[PDB]
Amino acid sequence: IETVPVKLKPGMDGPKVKQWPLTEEKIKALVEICTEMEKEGKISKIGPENPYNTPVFAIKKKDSTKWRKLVDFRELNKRTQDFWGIPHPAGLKKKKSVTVLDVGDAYFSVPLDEDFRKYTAFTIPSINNETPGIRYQYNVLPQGWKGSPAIFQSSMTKILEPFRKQNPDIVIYQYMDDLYVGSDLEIGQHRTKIEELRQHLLRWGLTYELHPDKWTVQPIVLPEKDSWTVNDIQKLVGKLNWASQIYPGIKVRQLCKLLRGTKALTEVIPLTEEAELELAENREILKEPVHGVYYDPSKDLIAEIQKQGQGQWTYQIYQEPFKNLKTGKYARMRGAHTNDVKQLTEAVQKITTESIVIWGKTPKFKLPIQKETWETWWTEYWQATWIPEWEFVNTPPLVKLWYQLEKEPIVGAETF
Amino acid sequence: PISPIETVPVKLKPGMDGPKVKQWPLTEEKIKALVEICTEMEKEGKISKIGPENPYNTPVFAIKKKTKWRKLVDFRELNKRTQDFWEVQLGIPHPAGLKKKKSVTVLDVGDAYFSVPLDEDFRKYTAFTIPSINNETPGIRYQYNVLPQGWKGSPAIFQSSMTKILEPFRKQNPDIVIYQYMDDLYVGSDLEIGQHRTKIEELRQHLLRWGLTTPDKKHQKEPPFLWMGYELHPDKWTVQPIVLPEKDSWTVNDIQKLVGKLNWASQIYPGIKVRQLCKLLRGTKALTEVIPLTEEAELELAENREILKEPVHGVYYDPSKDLIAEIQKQGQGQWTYQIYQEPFKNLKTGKYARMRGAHTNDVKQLTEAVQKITTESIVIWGKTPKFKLPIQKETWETWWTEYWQATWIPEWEFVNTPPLVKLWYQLEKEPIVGAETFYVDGAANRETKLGKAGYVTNRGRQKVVTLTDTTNQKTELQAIYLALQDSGLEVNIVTDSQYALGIIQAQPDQSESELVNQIIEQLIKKEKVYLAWVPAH
Ligand SMILES: CCOCn1c(SC2CCCCC2)c(C(C)C)c(=O)[nH]c1=O
Repeated sequence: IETVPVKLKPGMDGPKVKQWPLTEEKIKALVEICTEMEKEGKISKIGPENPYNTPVFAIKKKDSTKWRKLVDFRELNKRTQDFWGIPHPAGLKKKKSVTVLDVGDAYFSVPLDEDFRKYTAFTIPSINNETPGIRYQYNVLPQGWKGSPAIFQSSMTKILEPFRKQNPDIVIYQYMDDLYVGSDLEIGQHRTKIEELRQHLLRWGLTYELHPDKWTVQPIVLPEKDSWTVNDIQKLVGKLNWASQIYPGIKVRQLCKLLRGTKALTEVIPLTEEAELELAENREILKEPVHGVYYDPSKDLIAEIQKQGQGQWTYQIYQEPFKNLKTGKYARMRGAHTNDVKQLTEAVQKITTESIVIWGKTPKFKLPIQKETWETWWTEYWQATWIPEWEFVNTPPLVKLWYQLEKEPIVGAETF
Repeated sequence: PISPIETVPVKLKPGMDGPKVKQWPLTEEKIKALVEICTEMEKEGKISKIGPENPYNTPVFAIKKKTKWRKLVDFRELNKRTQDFWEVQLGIPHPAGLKKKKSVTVLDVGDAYFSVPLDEDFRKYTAFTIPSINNETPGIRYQYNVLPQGWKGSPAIFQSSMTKILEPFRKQNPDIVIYQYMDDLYVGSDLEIGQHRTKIEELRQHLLRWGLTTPDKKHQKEPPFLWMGYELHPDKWTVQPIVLPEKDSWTVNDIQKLVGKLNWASQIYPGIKVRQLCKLLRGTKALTEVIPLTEEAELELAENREILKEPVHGVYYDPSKDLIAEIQKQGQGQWTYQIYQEPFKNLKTGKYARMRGAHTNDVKQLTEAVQKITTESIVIWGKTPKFKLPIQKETWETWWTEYWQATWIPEWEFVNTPPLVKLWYQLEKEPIVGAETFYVDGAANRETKLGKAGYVTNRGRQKVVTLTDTTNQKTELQAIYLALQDSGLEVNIVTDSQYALGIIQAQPDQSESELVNQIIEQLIKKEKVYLAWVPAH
């Protein structure tokens, strides 16, 4: 149809991000994909008078070997005017089960305003720089751009409506290039309905198993011992101490009493009836999340991750210090046993999706990894069309120690 | 010899305006020259005689080379008022990534900068003036029709044009690799030399088609090609000879150049040293200051001349073969590596300047060396090398498995080539039964910097020391130091030191503090140590 005029935020100029280095096999794929797009006219080569540039890369689509192009418009999105999309269906997070669909191909058939196109410039690198980069530029709505799903809102509600209305019980929420669907139906009943809608999306040209109901936020479980040692108490007291930044009614007072003096770190200490209760009060306090925590849209979402070693990782989603909106743990996936990076990135995505699911926005990550280490290998295990912001940090020792106490199931979710 | 090539739409920067700086005056001797030169270009089509309609202008000068008068137009201003382009290749190829070719012919497309047309709409900002004998009546007015030399857009635009043109040839001759660089095109192949030659000629002719005039036989470059300090031969590469001048008087500058060139050499030649020479720069008061070379220095500078007399050679990239990378810890913080496909035939070698930080360990540094290498390889060979590392897998597994930070090493293998990297020590998982227990503490007036530090053990031992000109961290750390000295091979130390907490997590083996270093030396010397952190007050 016609191109709706898009413009940057007042004063912002186009992105000029450098292209990170790409592997040979990755470059090969993008060259194919791109010459294809060129033919199909979605993109067309560009000159040097175009100074902008967004990084591109290639990922793997599930079940197939066929590569998928992925452009990182994080920078372009950021500088793009706002269209104030769809509000958040508070009911999504409630549904028993949710499924995600890749409908980024949809935009391919929609023209992009000609004046904006320049800002979509991207380059394909070349081994050892023996060939100048292959500069392209978009003509249609690009996948990964926030502007895309927006402009394609009418055209989407339209094609969705007859299903939403047909099935008013199921919830459909759209984010970036993805579609989040969640029903309470039985597994069989659910999946088929997805296929039903699928064929429906298929009717125009478009083709993860979540369960928000179980996303419980776990509690901190303090130790418990027959006899206690100076060390055991010394440790405990430090954690409770730190933790009182959250629950102020927490006390170490009495415990610190029976910790005065200078005795063997391994010597057993008798617990005074006062320490007993103090510790019991503390358990009662930690029995639940701190009161008064509510999500505030006007503020960014923050997600911190701590490496607990052995493949275990803890994370906290918050907007205010100690005022977490959600916390959790994450164990690596069968096949990441020697790759820290992989686990980290596998988790980032999971947490991001949940963020989306629950608030409809990706959180800002604080990754316990070195810039160079991450930037060099995450694209290798990335599998979402969207990309979350991030910063690299040094895990305060204690923060790790505290959440390391996160209550774990008796045996866990029993899959008979 | 101009061109039937499309021009690129060039605009100025955000609402600025074409330069308008007056024409530097010149002598009759310099004017005659420019008029000469200009009249030729005027006909060669490069520039066009204009008039007063042009409100813009730029300074033109006259400089002779080694004695004909050549001209120079100063575009600094325009260049400033010129939009931006996409960097015209700032990443050049590294010899370690070239494939060997049966042939490599280099075509010169020099004057080509003056061969491609300019944006007809832009040509006015290029206007310049040829003065008249000392500020007389106005001079001769011109403006560039082709890409002007020294202009901001020229490099970017030239390379783009040359790409469109080479599009076809390349699409039609897959078995041929061309490398665009400034005025050169290094074209290589694996076809039989006759075939090669024929194709080359085909290229030259295709170029001639777009007005890109054919070079000469005189100006033809031949192997070995000199590239970023290297000599590129058809079958191998070598290093451009590097000579250290012999002098009786060495100035600061001379010692810095020497150090400069020497450092770059540490990358290809094994054994290079500059420590003693580097002492020569202490308290230096002026670049020209004469510093007498110490015996250690003269010796060092000596061995070096000899090392540099070594014929280090290398090989080219063979896609069919593995990419191996072997690393050596040449010392704390210092590392060396060599990327090879087949034993002893290196593609690339390298070293990493003593990475000195605030606090890490060898394994961590090992990892960093590895990544810098991997990033390097990806750019050069579009793939990562299999790693041969001087560290057992148990050591790695032990470290990485529990380290607080995410880290990784791609596929790799062990190679027992001392010195190997290891964990100098490992804080115990649990307090030590039997071992003594120190309850250390350090206190200092942050302002009077007067402090004390000591400990008291569950066993009676106690000490205290007064320290002047000290900080709280030190005292505390000192508290820890003594505990480590005055203790046996198994100690349990408790502290309310926030730093000692970072040490418990990172368990460094090197840092910015001699003090922390001292603690480490003691930590290492111990048989069993359990650090414990407890809240202060
Ligand atoms: C005569 C050998 O020239 C080095 N060389 C070369 S020429 C080399 C010349 C210096 C700049 C980078 C390219 C090529 C190509 C690019 C022609 C090659 O594929 N392989 C090589 O070994």
